[PDB]
Amino acid sequence: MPNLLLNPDIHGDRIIFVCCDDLWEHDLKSGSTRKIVSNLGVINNARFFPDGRKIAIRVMRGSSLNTADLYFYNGENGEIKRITYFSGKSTGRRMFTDVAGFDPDGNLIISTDAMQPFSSMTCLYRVENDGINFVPLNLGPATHILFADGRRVIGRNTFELPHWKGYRGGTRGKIWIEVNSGAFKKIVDMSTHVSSPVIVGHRIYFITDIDGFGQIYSTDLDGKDLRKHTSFTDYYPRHLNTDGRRILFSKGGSIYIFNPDTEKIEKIEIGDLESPEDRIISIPSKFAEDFSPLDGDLIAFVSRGQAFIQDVSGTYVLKVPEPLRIRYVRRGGDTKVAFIHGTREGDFLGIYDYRTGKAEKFEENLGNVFAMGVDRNGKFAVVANDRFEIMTVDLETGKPTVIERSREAMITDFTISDNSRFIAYGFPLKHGETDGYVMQAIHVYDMEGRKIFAATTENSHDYAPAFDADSKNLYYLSYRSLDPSPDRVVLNFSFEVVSKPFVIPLIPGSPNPTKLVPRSMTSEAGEYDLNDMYKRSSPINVDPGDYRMIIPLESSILIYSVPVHGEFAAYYQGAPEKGVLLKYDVKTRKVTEVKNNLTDLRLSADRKTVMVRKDDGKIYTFPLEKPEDERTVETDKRPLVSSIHEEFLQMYDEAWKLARDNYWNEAVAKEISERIYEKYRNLVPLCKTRYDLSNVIVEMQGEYRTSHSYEMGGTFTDKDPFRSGRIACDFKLDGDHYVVAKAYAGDYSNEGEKSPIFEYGIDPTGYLIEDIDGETVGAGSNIYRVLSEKAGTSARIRLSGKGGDKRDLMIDILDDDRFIRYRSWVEANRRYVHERSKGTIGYIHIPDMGMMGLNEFYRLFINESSYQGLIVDVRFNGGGFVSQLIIEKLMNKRIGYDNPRRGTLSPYPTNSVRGKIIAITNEYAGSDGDIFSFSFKKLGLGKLIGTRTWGGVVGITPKRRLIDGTVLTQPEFAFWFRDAGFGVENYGVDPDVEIEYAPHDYLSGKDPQIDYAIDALIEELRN
Amino acid sequence: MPNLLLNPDIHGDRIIFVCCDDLWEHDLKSGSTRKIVSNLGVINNARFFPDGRKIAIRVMRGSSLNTADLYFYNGENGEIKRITYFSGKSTGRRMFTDVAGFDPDGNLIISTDAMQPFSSMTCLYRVENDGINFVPLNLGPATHILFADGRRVIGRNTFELPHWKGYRGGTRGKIWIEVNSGAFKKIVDMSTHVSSPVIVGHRIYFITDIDGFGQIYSTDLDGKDLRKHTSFTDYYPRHLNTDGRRILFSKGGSIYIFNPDTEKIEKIEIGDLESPEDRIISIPSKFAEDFSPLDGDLIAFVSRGQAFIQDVSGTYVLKVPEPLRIRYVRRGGDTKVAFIHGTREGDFLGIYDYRTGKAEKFEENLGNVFAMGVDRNGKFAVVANDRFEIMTVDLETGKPTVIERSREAMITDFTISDNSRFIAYGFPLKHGETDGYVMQAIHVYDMEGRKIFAATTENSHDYAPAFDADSKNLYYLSYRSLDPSPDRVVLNFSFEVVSKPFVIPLIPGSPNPTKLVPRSMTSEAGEYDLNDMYKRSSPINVDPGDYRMIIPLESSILIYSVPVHGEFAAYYQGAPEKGVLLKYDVKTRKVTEVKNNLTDLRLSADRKTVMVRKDDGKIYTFPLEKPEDERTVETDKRPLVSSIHEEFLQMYDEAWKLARDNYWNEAVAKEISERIYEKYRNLVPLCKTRYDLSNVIVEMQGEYRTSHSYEMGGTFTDKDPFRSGRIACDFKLDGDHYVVAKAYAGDYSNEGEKSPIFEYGIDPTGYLIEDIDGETVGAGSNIYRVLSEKAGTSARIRLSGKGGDKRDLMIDILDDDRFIRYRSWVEANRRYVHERSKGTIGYIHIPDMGMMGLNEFYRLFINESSYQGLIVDVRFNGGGFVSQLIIEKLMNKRIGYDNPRRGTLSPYPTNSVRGKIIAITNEYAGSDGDIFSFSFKKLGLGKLIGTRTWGGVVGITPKRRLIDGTVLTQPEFAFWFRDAGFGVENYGVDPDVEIEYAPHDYLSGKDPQIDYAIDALIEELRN
Repeated sequence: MPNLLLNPDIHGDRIIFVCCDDLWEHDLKSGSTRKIVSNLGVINNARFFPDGRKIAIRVMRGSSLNTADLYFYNGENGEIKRITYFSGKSTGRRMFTDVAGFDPDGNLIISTDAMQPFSSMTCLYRVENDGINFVPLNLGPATHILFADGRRVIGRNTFELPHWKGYRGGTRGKIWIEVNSGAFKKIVDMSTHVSSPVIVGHRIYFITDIDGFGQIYSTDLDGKDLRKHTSFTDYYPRHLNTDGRRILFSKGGSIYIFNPDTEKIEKIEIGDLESPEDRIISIPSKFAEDFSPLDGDLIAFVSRGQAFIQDVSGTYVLKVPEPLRIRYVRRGGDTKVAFIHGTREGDFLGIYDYRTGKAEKFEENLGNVFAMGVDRNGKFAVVANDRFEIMTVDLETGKPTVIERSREAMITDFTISDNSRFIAYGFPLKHGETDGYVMQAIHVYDMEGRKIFAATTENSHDYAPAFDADSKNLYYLSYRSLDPSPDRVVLNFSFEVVSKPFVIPLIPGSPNPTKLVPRSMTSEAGEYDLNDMYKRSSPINVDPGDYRMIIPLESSILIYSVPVHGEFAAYYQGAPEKGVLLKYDVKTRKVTEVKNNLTDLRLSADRKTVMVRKDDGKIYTFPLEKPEDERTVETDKRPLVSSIHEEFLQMYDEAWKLARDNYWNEAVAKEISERIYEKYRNLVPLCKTRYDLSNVIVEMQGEYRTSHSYEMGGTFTDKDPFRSGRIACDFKLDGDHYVVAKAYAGDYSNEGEKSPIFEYGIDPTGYLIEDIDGETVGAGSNIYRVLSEKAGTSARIRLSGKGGDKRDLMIDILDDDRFIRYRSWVEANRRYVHERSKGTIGYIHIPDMGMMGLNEFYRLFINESSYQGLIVDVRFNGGGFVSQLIIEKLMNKRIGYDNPRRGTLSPYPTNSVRGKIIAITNEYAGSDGDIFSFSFKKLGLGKLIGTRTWGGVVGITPKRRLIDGTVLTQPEFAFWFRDAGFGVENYGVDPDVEIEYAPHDYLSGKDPQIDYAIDALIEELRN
Repeated sequence: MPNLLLNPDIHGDRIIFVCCDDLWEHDLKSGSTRKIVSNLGVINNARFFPDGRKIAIRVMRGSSLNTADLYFYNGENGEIKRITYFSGKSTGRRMFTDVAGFDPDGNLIISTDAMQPFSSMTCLYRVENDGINFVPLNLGPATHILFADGRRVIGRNTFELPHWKGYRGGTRGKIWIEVNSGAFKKIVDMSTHVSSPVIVGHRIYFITDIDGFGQIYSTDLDGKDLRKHTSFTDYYPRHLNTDGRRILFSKGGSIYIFNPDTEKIEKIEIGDLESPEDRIISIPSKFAEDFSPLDGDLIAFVSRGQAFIQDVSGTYVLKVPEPLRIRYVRRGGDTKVAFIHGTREGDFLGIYDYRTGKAEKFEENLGNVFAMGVDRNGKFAVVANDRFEIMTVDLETGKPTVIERSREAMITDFTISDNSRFIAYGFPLKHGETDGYVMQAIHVYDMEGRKIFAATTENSHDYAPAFDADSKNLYYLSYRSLDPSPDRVVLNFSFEVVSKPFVIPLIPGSPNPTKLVPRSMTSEAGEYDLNDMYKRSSPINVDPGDYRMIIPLESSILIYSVPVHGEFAAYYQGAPEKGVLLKYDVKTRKVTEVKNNLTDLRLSADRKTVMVRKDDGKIYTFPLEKPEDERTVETDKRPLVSSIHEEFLQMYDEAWKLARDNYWNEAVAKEISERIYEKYRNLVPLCKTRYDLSNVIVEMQGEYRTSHSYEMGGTFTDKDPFRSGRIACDFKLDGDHYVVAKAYAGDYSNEGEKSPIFEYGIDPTGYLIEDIDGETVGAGSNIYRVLSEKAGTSARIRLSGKGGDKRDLMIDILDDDRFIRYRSWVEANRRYVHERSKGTIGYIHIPDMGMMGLNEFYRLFINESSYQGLIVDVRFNGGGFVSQLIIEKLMNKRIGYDNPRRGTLSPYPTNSVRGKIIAITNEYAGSDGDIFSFSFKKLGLGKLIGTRTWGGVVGITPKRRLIDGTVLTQPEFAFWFRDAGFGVENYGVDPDVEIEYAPHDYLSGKDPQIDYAIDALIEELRN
């Protein structure tokens, strides 16, 4: 049982590498191997100091390794010590805040975006007094820094990119070198991405796949005389490191050595190192999914691929006797439950009787199932898959029978009447093949006659069908009640509350039950007739809102309502959507709130029990008769039991299957998938930690050589995330005291855009921080750490300014202050543009193409659009999908004005730019950022300035998580530009005028891109 | 910075030892050292298997290392694996469930009490299939097992005893050896304790301090030819281990080697090994103590020797600027607080102004302070110390001034009137010096006149004084309302509800305010006169109960009441006492409940705010006006910050100081303390973990060579305790199925005395366990582990018996089943005695002298006391303090009878034994068990059978915990027997008839002690 070895470093005969998230050292001389540091969290990088004594270590924390910081290790005494309390943000693809290199004097230089407004701005800092002080190198963003003959060698974006092999976009690793104690020149800028640079002798060695596969290459300190030193074909090599004589690297889970003076390469022998307990325990609620109420007040729920039948208290628990991957569980009868079992071949319907213990499992493959339901009479089930098919599966035999297939999207919204006769479901459709909107009409399938009827017209979005217990009327919801709501900031309107319920009587001549038409006055007593039933449709007198479900009951109707809310929290913090359960009394037509803070709701078969999930993440259950008597469903009384290796294989196969099933190009997916399966599967058995599996899975994802192949979430550690204490200030260790070097502030009147000290009426800039909470900080006391320990609370800070100016305030200590730095940056550039253009040019920045981008764009757009010129800076734009909505605004051509008796002119359109527009972009703007960039040029809105963009334009829409919560993405939607095809993918967008931002530009404190932008517009504004 | 090394083992040139709770291996040949296993919890023992490849490891879990289990380590692949799921109970002094040795075939033999009714019954088991099965050796309790020339060598109680040096009691380690494939003979039984036995060649080497200090000795396999091989004088040697050629051991934190063939000893060189981060973070609530309400709705609380002023939400927090050991914090004024700072020299009064930040700290030593209060006017404080003095400390200067000194106990119950003029306090007293009861009278000190008056008489217990806001009446409580409550089981009565409140008007001629005497009819308007004020005392018309506090308010009186409850939970589970806050309306005289589930209550200076702690451990605060508006006091918003080394030094000094201050003999304490301080202090800086400090502290505690020097609680790890799944059954691996070998049951009708399977109406004995919760158990499936993971819930168990007898039940899986085993044992012995004496002899067992012993004694006493003879088995009796109450019952001599018209004779006394009594005791009965034993003989109640007892009769009453929760105990009360002095200490009690229970007795399944007891009584019963 060998281990997966990676990320090595070397010094003489000693070699340190990572194994099982812990750091190991190996001695070539004796062949001995030992763990020198562990239990710190997941370690992904370790670097020997010059002397080969101390070791800088990067370690990640937070279940999803969402945070990271650096530690020092002194091999002499075996002392460990945290150096940075920045709590840097990191992701698998971008594992920022790391060791950058070492300076001549032996000092550690780190790369971090912790004090920057943008994550890609990983600026270089010289570490001092072990984290007491940080000195900026001002060389701009960089991943590696080397030193050759007194010359600084800069490596930009030179980290590894296993998730995207053959990458050739604008963010591809490049190398620069100093030529004149401040003058820099780019010396390595190949077609492909260059990573892990090192220097042996007077040559720079790096990795690249310019030839189709990862190999080691080198050039002189001028980028001339290229040479290929390896011919690997099994696994890409990674993480080059050296001591000055030999080069170390990992490959296929092993450590290799390359001697430049011999061009000889050899695998170091390590063998078995650690095999932890395979059987692990987990908290079921942590991975719980799908919670459903059963007869007898029992509960069923899925967690980590396992299923369980239990009482609400969680004292009596039964595990479903079925191997890994149960996706869904559903009431199938008195003591029976149907379930969906997933394997590598696909999804299958299964049944389990928890009273007798029997559990058959059909062999008919249903495809990739995303919805499942069983009729109240336990005769058949209804299933939806990714083939866009809706079908019934005979629970007796297993024979699936397709009812209908949509060609637009999945048919997951359906319901079965209580008499098991009809099936109502939302059927996605389009009027045209290239139509921008997908409509949805409700369809009804009659088991007798086996014919499909149209419950509703196809002009909008109809959903949430529900039959009344008697099976006489079909209720459902629609977004057909168009009525606009005004925007409070921008001249705009949208449909916020246009949801309303409707009903359809299954017997013609029968009226809408909620209309309360006297029975004596209605001559019903007809028979079922679903023909032209959409004509008999009728609404129910309920105020329009945003409804997600309607449950018709005897003398009332329950409705799930979602109040209008912003999308920022849900978009960047996974914040769940808060709903409330309403009750509509049919007789009094009065509405009332039955339960709030809801995030999900399920209803019993007999409509008597209600199961819900609230905003606190907990699951509750209450009788529909007495909602005041709810109980909390306990699931953690019993540990979840599993096998690391069984899960790892399962997860790898699923990741591999998703990558294949969702790749935008099917043909390509066929070859790529089959050609990489076994290769990466062979490494799975060597994995013992989640991080190990990640290394393997991401590498197999890179085989698609396409953008947007990510791995998010998941449980890699149980260590609490690193914390950082922030007050939006920059400290400088001057003498033996810290001085506020800078106090950040954007718009003083906005929320959260300045240092909390401003609230006391003083600008902290220039003051000395005497102490925090009675503890002296300074020369001998790391202010970053002290703040770290007060994050999230208020601490008494003692400040000293000009003269006897002494202050004693209770300061809020933030957990983060990125946004404050960001807005400060924006206002700075905005002030700068106004001053340099003498008040003739506006400025707007767009951070991403998501919700934040929409905020920032309008936040400044409403005040900067009426200058003679306008600069639209989209540098560092993280993408998303709203580029089209913004482009639309910038496309508005001003063609008129409004002349008032009093006041000033009003432009028409209101949302139009007044004059010339100029766009600024860089290699850090990508995806929707790529699309916006290409678009701006394509529509001729103005000139595009900067550097070629990222080049990743194949979008994603994940719809599955691994059994551990992990969310993998697959490039499923290839963007095609008219007159460019898919070309932007793996290339990016070239600016009309290329303006590099070299390292010497940063040293001079000048932004060449913005200056050119200003100068250019000024030149254009002379008419 | 060297580390503390301990508990080593050797095999060739490799040597494994423990450092920082982790396991290390060291190679003598290369001098290399490495950590081979970590993050498992605290490891205290590791043993090499025969081949020198696998390693058996004992690891502890639970914050207080309250649990333990064994693991295997395969150095070949580096595989780790849990072997036992017994979750054995352990304590520092008794670290049970360990490796016992290895058999010739290379099989591991363990010692454990996990399946026994008594913790001392650490029986020997041979491990099989890595924990799948355990085979009993039936050699009785044993710590070590060795093999010499096919002969089994047994070591009883041979573990180390660092907390009791020079121990010579009945439980001292002894060695036995086999002489005839079943016949055993005791061969090493010295005056002192023998530990860590090993065999090199044909000699047994062990440790002992027969000469005054720990040294290594050896004898031949007959116990003859004793030899001393070392002459240490610095630190006792410990943990002997060998490979057959050399002997390994630890001393003063270093590893040594002893070569028997040379008699040469040398320290192995290891040097620095690991120095973790000194600065640690802690959860404040985990170590919180003392919570007090301040002005402005602020809160003050002490935690881990630190103090803090915060708002109830815990968002605004101030740490008091004072070095380690703040014991108490109290409101001193608007924005001032008084505190008690403790150092090695003693306790000091200090003041801190949290508004200005100033914080003076007086230098006058107050002694060991146990109570502190400040007057409402911030002029002076009141303090109580262990010198039994009550005093006032001028908060302006610091000059303490003793008011009065008690010669019985501390004066910690006091109060100060609102006008700061009087001080009322409980004054402990005795009528005679040798009086068995300490009385308590309330005393009042008048600052003007400086005279002390008697508020109450000295005939009982008066407490909880409280002045009314106007300072006109003194309220207090008393246990003077004698009224008996009947016992439901035994003919007995006790005072349960005899607490009643009383008041005393400070102005003679003024009536009891709660009597509602019309003002017009009372001619008050007098002046203060405290003379003979105890004569004017008056009660308030409130039903008697168990009151702990009285708070007089304007038109009502608050009273804290504690419902009558059992003591078992509080005695063995630390369960807190539940109280309720009552309100007594002075006008209507009606009482009502204001708040329940309380465990503690504090009241504001202005009597407007109430702060409480509830049974959930959380702290709450509510206005006295609207108790429905309580808020939870949050304290964990901010991490607690400290330094390992500063705390370790602090804790060691405190432990050392307590050991000196509380030792029963002052003279002795003077010499012992000063002679050991530096010696053990030098090891503290080598400690990096709590377990490290424990090794050092306990060793310094052993220097007192007295019993009852323990170390309990504390936080050693953050690992969850080991769990064990029990169903009160013994499984046997027969073939590839487990069969219930034994199904335990005591009294089927009592609560918790049988296997939960019995509730289904079947005896599981003989059945086969097919599976548990769908999972097959047997040959390839450790049932202990499966159960382990279901503990605390119900699982479906499939059983198979005679023929097609198949059962499927939901069985409760217990977390423990010791009590069930215990009662089963007792009922077995009880049945046995009845059958062997032909129904002429009764039987009773006493497990301890605490609450459990009281239960068990009466549980059988009421049915076994009227036989011709009676056996009182007190074997394994854990001690406590109720021996005197039990001896009293056994002392009752029957001298009469009651003759009824109908029915049978009633004996007088009812609680008398009818005939001859016989006591049984062993070396596992100690302390109060020693006392009971000595007593039985001394009073001539009957003959005493068995083996000499433990020998620890110097009692404890701890009253301080270390800053981490640790509870240390000091032998403070030397028991003196008339005509024996303190002799029993470190010796025990010799039985009239010695009856060894040798290893071959256990092999024959016979209890020689009980048989002799029966036979003896039978012989005595022939008259």
